Amino acid sequence: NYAFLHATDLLPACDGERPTLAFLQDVMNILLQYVVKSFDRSTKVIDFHYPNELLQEYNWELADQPQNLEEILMHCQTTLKYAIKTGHPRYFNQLSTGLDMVGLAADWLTSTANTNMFTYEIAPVFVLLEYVTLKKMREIIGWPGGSGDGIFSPGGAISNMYAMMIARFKMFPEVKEKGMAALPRLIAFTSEHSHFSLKKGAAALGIGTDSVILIKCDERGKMIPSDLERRILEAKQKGFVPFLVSATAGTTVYGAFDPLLAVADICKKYKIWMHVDAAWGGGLLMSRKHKWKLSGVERANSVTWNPHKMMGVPLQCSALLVREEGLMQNCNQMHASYLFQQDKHYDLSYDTGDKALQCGRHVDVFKLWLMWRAKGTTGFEAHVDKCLELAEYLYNIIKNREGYEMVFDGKPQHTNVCFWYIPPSLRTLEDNEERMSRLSKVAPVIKARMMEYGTTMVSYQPLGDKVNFFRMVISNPAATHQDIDFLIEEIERLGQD
Amino acid sequence: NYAFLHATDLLPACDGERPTLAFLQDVMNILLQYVVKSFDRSTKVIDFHYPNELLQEYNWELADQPQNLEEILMHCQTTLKYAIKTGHPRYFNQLSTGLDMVGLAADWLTSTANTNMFTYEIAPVFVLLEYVTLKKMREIIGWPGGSGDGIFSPGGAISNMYAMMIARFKMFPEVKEKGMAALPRLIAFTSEHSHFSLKKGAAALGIGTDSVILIKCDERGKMIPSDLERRILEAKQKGFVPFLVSATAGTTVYGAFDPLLAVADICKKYKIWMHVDAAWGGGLLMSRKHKWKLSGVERANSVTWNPHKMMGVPLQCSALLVREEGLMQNCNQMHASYLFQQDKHYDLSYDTGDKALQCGRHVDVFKLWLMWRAKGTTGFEAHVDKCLELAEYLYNIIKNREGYEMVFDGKPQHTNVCFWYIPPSLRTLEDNEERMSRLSKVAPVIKARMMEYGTTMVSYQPLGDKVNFFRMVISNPAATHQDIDFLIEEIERLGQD
Amino acid sequence: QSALTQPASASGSPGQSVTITCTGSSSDVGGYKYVSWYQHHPGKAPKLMIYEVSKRPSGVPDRFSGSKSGNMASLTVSGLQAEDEADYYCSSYAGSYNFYVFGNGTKVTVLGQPKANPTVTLFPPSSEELQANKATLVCLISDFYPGAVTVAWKADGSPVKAGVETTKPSKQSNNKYAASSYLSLTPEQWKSHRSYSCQVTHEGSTVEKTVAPTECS
Amino acid sequence: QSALTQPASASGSPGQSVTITCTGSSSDVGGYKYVSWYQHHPGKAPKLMIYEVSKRPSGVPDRFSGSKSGNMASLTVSGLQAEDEADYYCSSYAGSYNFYVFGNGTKVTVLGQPKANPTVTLFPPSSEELQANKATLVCLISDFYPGAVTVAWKADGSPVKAGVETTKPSKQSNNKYAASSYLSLTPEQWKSHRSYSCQVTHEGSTVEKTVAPTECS
Amino acid sequence: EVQLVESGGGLVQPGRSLRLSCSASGFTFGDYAMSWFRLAPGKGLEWVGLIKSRAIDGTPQYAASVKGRFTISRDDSNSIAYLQMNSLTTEDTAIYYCARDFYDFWNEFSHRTFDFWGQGTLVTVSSASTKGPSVFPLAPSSKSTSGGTAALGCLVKDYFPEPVTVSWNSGALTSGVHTFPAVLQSSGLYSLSSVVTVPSSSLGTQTYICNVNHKPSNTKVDKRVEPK
Amino acid sequence: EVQLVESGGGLVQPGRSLRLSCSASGFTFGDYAMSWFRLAPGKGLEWVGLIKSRAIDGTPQYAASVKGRFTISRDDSNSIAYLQMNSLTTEDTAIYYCARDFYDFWNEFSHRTFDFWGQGTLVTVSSASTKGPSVFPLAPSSKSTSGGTAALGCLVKDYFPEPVTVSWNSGALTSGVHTFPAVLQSSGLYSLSSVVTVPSSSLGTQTYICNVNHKPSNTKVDKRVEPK
Repeated sequence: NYAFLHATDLLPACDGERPTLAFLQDVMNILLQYVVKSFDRSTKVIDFHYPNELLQEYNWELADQPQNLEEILMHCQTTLKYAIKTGHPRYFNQLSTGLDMVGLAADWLTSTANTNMFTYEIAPVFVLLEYVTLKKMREIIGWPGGSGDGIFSPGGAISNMYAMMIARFKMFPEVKEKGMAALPRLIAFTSEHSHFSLKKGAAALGIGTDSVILIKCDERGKMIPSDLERRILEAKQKGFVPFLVSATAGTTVYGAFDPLLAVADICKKYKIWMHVDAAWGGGLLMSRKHKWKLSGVERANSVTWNPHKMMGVPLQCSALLVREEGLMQNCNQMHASYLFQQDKHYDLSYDTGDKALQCGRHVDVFKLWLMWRAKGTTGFEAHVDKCLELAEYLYNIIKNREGYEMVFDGKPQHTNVCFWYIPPSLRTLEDNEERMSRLSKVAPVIKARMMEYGTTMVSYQPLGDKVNFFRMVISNPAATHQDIDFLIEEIERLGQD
Repeated sequence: NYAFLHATDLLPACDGERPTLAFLQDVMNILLQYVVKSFDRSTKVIDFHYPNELLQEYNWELADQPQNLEEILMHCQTTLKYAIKTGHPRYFNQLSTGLDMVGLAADWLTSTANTNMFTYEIAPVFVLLEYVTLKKMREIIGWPGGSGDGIFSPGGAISNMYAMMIARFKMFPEVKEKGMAALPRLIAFTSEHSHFSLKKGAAALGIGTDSVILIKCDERGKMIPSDLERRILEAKQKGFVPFLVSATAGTTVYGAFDPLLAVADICKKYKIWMHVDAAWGGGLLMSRKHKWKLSGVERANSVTWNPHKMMGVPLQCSALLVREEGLMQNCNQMHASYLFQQDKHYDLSYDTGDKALQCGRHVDVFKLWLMWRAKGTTGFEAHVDKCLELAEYLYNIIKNREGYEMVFDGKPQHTNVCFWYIPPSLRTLEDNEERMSRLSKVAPVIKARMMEYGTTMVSYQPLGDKVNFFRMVISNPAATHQDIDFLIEEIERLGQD
Repeated sequence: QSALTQPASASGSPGQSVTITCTGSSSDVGGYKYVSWYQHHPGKAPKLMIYEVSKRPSGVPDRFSGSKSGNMASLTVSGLQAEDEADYYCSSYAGSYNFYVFGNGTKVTVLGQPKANPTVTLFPPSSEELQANKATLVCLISDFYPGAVTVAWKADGSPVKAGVETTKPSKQSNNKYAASSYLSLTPEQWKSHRSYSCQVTHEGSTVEKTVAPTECS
Repeated sequence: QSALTQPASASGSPGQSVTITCTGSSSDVGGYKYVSWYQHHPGKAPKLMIYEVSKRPSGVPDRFSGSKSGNMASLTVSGLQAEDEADYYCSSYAGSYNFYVFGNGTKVTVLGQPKANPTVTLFPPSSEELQANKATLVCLISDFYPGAVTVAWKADGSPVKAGVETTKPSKQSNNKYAASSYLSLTPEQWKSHRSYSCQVTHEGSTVEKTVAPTECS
Repeated sequence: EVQLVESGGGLVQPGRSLRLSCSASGFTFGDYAMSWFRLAPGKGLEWVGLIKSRAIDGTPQYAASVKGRFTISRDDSNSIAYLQMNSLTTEDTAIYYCARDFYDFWNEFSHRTFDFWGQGTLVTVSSASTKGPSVFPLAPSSKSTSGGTAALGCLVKDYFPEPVTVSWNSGALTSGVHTFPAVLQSSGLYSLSSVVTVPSSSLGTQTYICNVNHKPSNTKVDKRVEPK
Repeated sequence: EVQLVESGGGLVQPGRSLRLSCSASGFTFGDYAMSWFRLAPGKGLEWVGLIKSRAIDGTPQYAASVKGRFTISRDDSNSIAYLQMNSLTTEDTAIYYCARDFYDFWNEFSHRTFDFWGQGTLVTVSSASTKGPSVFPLAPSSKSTSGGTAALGCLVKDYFPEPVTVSWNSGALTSGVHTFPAVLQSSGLYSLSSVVTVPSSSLGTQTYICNVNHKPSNTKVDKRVEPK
């Protein structure tokens, strides 16, 4: 067969069916083996290879003629060999680590259905799924009866940019016609530990990073009210316009919670739009045991929530929930007499018009909806609580051991364990102020050893003036107590002497 | 049995493997049964359902308790039943139509491999595949040996924004810190028939719609050079700054080709960045029979190409190709450090991750690359040449058959046939202007009856002055002569007396 | 939609100054600095007087002055002349959905003072009308200045808001300073109320004309 | 890297004027309006004279003037005074990647007259050095005017640019107007050339000092 | 200078289609925005629609009310804009004015202030033709209730098309008479009235007549008879 | 008002680490950007690094040369900035200056112009190990070839640390003698020289001496003997 066959003879051709069935089964049979192997603890996550070597090894060149199907099956198999085993239990490198079975199956159906949420006519069910899902998310927030506006966005960075654009357009719409140059200086407020997406948005949207003011954070990791009120006072005195205050519920570096209720009264006092970033915070909303941390969310105007990090959903699903109805269409849409014409087969009230900068977007809702059906709110609560338990387990160990120093004040957040590790030989030396010299190199050396033996993966970073620390994050469903105990032992075994 | 089984009983449970191995296969059976049945002419193109009917017909509400697997299989089946099949031969309602098997299988592999192309460290092969594919694409344009910069973008609208952002940053770097208020008035130039996304980008990025000049077109949709050069002179005289000229190759309504040679010599003359929007014209770049159509493309500074529109690639895949190396990194980074250098093992030259606004990146390359292997340039040429043969045939029939009138002068440019059809009763009324009243209603009535019957679906639109006309597009891979003949007869048979 | 609130009439004497108000909403006058004022002479083309809060166009003298604060704009005509007698309209940009909005306009008349109190005279329906099956009560409000008048109909002490109209000022000098007000009823509706009153309000005072009851209360 | 091109020295007499140039590239001086000029007097902190092409800061005299055109900026000192004798550095923003860039610097000297002819004296290697296996040629340039002086070494009419340095001026005594230039060689390298010359170029004229060839034609 | 001239007005039946033209002069028309406004009799100004500069975009904007039955159009080659009105209602009766943007078309403050208004053109949409004028007397309801002077009147109703001609004592009275401008009362009743003031001594003893003429019909003569 | 005082300088061996402090006064330090510059003797100013306001960013930016071996730091509580230098090269020899941004943190033109320059602190980096001053005579090759006058000299080399004290004929001459500025000659040769002018006929029969003293070592005496 495949050695003399080509893409041409498959579907939509008349002859297509029997070869196409065989080919798609053969492809799936490789994926099925990859999955079961990838989830096992004995399967090594990566063997590291420089860009140049990995290229030179194999034919990646782009053919003028059609290649024969046998080769195409091998190209799949060879790629799946070389590619990372991302099912692994001891793999904590990224915030959205791991894969879920029903989500995987759903994301295959998503792509197979092969349509976009540009209009109701071309994607009927999927548009209706977006409505119910976003409505239910607004209910979980605290907004009455799931009331308000919403869009599914391809990752947090784009949600933040859309939210900033809306927050501007709500003060002055005239940006659309005349641009940011024809308006007063728009001042925005944000935490000292904030993620880079806000900087990127500010540059993109033409407001600039200098117009974004950074307010100081306490020992624990949260935005100080005095400095916040002072910056608003300074701005509003000097003839500048405070328009956006971005409050960070679960900072991506540290897991830290700004005081939403407190900030909300300040927002109300100075008439300022309230953005709540919960992109690494969202999961916590599910757990009725622990929900008290997020009190004040009910006041917020625009909320960025990521399901993909927190609920397990296949990658780059971000949800932007906006309190006031109608804003997104008017903000982003030119007029417009093609999509939003009133002579349609259905009345225009069900639209679902042009609500983003991007024109048309894929039916990404289905996976999250099907997962929410399959796992439920109770399953999401279970997961979050089990992660918080594991963090408290890990804490109790590192609390009662030499050479482990927490970066933020008191016990875990949230599930972030931000720590420095001190090698045996370094532990015995008095503070003479230059000890950072030795400390900086530790995390790189440990990272090399960890990856080279493939035994676990933890994230390492320096942040401002603070030298290289470990950011251990429990978001993996297959992690256990044994793996934590192993990790603590392994770090000592590598770090010595 | 799937009464007794839940998604929590699947992997990574210790009994998980066996039900997991079953469930994925049973889902895949439903997907194959959906796939094969799509590519038949006997099956109706559309069956129409209002919002509220579907919401009472089926439970779409989201769950608190976990729901057993048989319900989840029903949810999948039910969704695929009600959803519109986008593979169909007689479906010309949207520019995106059709579905190739190798792209499907690749996008399934992608969703299983489950990684982020923002760095080489977790997406090894995929980063190399991006490089080689984009190098070959830059070669094909006319830039020496595939040198230049390039990014995979989710859609043309976002590609226009990236291009406009780079164009701005090239002339004035300051925008990042300073914002739009600081800088001289940026003026942009574009064709009068140009797509609304370019206008949306202008609003979004803080530049404003007013400062984006439409220059007037002829009968064919092609931009007048004299008015362009004069408006550039006028602008630059008044102390404004011409930065961007966005010239169109294959306009999305008429299929029109701007004079690239003229614009290129204007770009030299007044030192202006050249954007060639070839999103709906890009397919022709493969062919060596018809290459003369794209004359001037070799001197362009930034090129937009959409493979998903023009080579049949499963949805979301736009490529922005930029002539000068390094620009995208410099443009989009918001610190010098930036955590991919210098500690990390991999070289700067291929990663180079922080070169886009988004903070994770989809693996949109793999589908396109595996299709380009399996079909080749020769397949892409043959596809295009066959589509152009059908368009030649179609025009030759309808023009010389009674009661057809064209929206623009001469042969389709292009496979876009923009036409009016005149019902028998109307045909005698040669009289100026009054006949507009009936004519403006014909295209709605025909579209309504077409959707009711489910026999063939063709797009309609008004464009500015031009009252509601039929827009026949031939991007469907499963098109053949018989459908064209059927559609011509169907329009006359329905559109009477 | 929104219409900007302007007083219907204003007046002053030659060489004096006068100021006119235009009170909008937060979605128009309060939301933007783009407030314009037009001058309109009867049967002619509108003329721009003020743009951008307080700026004049070429060929309008420097005694017309504009200003605004919050939700309310003001036009001030200093150094009044006879020819300054016109309708003055205010307008604002009001966002994409409404686009523009206008006021109800203000008639400025140059002479001022309560020069002449109105003389009111009432006429009851004729025999010819009652036979036809209609009843018209006609009220004439003669020779009065300022030109502004608020006239109301009362049947047996109750206000009547139905089936009425009053004719607007025209070119003629004697019909500029007089008003006619017609109330139309049916016979078996007119018979039910014994007493009909026509009361007018003007800058000087109030003046009421009536027909007294034909039975004892 | 980009270093902005500045003339080494410039001069004038009291009550006249002098203008200093700072020529960059199209990507620094030609590209941005953020161009500064500093004044530096020995033993004292740098002082901002001009910022943003032509703006002065608080309490700098209103006769220092800034200007620019294309890829070249200018500082112009009108009504020249004695205390204006200093080093003048120019600097530009160079975009985000390189941030700032600076010039070479310009020495302004207040006199503007070639008062005296320099006295040049050359000295062959010391006997003690030659025994050690070293050779140092010393050239002393006394009493030069008004400002800077440029000295070069030629062995048998060929330029020697290696193993040499000249002593930078300082405020004390006549060390402003006296310079030493030392050339260091080895004996079996120094013996190869017949004749050693120390030639100087200065504002007033030209002055050349040498030791004549061992063999004469 | 800049001059805008509107034409096309007149009396038109309801449900019909009608085109108003606006011919511009004094500027390079194809690069300039043009806007339509409407002034309704005895009420304010309203915006109807706007068509933009083709440099800026050129797409026409309309008001909610008239959307899908009014259409604004251009002929840039002859410097002339059009407003096409389809399916006219009697409530569409108004004077329609043409207006030019105040600022130059490239300018930042473009599309915000309008000037150079035309004379406007009147559009009247028919209330339907009917029989000649009905004349009614307005005179005292009881004997000698008057002071030093007495006032008589004629009320004329139930006419259309307009206008009517009123005469007192066969053209004798050019003084002591007041004829009011025509008004429109409920149910499509056009209505005019005239008063005559005479001495109280004369009343009942001297013949006074009102004469009304309407040229598309017949003339009427009405006598003031004794109050007693 | 604003005053910056830098400290921590001195003579340091290459490869060793050194910390410079900059103590601010006259402004509220925590709201302002701080920038480090370096002045090498007669080689102009160079940028070292920049740390921004914590209200606007707060992360340090460095120059190519010093990247990953110099480190800039703050103590906002005591209005004091630091530059830590690790693994010094001889090419890092300079006077190091502290500087304040010209504009306030809210301002559009912030982070683009620097002012309020400190006094600076000298950092010299040296691997010299030479012992005591070596004095060399500079006198004519043969008698009476210089005309009416003759100039003699003493050349002082090898001295470390800087400098030396030179006197002619046991401190009899501070007038008519010129001692030239100290400078570094190729391969660690710190170098000074002094001249004395005498009559041409005085040579041989009159003795002229140069006396040189060097504080961490011992004194030297050199005589001009007849050039036979």
